[PDB]
Amino acid sequence: MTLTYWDKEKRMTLKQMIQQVAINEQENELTHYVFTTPLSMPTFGKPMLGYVPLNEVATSKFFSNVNDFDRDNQLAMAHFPDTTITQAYNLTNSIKPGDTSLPDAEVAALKWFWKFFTSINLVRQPPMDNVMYWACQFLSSGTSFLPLERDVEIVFSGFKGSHICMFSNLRQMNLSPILCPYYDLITNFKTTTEIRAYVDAHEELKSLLTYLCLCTIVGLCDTFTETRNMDTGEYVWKVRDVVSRNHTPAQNVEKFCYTIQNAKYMIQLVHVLLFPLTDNK
Amino acid sequence: NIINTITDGITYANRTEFFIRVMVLMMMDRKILTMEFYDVDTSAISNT
Amino acid sequence: VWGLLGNTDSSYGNAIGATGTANVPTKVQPVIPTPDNFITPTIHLKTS
Amino acid sequence: IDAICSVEGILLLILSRQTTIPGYEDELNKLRTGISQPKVTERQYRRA
Amino acid sequence: RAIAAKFPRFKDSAHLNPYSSLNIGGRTQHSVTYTRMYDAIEEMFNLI
Repeated sequence: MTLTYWDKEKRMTLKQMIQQVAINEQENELTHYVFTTPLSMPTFGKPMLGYVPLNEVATSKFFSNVNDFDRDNQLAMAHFPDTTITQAYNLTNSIKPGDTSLPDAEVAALKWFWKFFTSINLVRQPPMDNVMYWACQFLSSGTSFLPLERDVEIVFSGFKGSHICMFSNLRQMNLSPILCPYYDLITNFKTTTEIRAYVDAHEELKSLLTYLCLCTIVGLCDTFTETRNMDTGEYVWKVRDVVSRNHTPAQNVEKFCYTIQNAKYMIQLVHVLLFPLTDNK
Repeated sequence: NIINTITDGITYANRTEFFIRVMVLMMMDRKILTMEFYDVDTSAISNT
Repeated sequence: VWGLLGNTDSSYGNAIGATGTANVPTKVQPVIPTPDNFITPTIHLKTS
Repeated sequence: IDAICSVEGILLLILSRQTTIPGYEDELNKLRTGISQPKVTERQYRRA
Repeated sequence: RAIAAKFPRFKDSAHLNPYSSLNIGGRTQHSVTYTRMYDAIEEMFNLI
């Protein structure tokens, strides 16, 4: 229902989340970092009006490392609180064919989120070691957010190995009418306790953002190796010591040749979607 | 003759250089498709 | 050895077109002699 | 200079078995099954 | 091969074929002598 993770063979994202292993190692990095208000830094006086999509070509254009065509302010129609959204999640300022808009709370949440995503290379985002720390923190300890006290390695086994196709069936995946109620909870001033209860309960978005933080770290790490078990079509690929040996994005053109500004996009992403779990400002 | 080979036949090297040529073609060949259209009826047509 | 390593044209190279001049290859296999042409000299030597 | 660099790259792709691209890695073991490394050397490289 | 042709030589005779082969099952391997000579040259130039 989220998306059938494709490999030439279907999936349900749940097999593909219980498919991996996150196993820890030595050298306790007693280096507990701290979160930060995610620096929305929105501004420009030149928008793109009209029907801007907000679900699928949106997420693909933004996080699939597709063409780096300057990908600019086009989301600037996230200020101006009087815009509207049409159920296909087209953000507009003029609903043409008598088509209907969403209720309010939904609109508030969605605009909040993309507003956070507006203008990157003017955003002053924090260095990446810390965001790797938070990501592994979440996907290791769970929603409790205890510091790591160790270091972690990730390993995948048996895929008809196509981590490029992992990034792809990401490119084909919708998220807005999945994470809407979550940011809705964060809009009307609930609290960490109840939203943790929420994320524990619903568990549809839990698997999703697990996968998402996972993909961003495997796309931005450089201690990565892959292998094919040459008796079957099955790749095992590992990423070792994720948080200690990584300080900048990657360019090894053997794993996922990742550009820059889309990388700062991705770190803004994980920042702004792990934000509401944690403690005060 | 892009890949010398010790044989007089139609060996694999044929397939290989064939790959090379079409690959370097597709490296080039930046084209844009443009075209006009007719306009026909739709009620007097069997297929939908 | 210096002279050899420098100005050698090996019948092997230009066979697969590895050290030919202005063309490559010739695709003809390096010949090693035939059991004829040596029975007679060998027996000639032993009888001597 | 980008043109000469791309030329050198694409040529580097079909030789030098010790390099892949992030993905397929198998149709390469379909393509380069014609070169028969390591019989390839300069004379051949320049022709390519 | 000789000793079965009633040619003359002592018992348990041998030789030192100074080089290896290339065709082991059809693979055309890396011609060990080249690796030998190459590391020789490289070491010697490091020394000079």
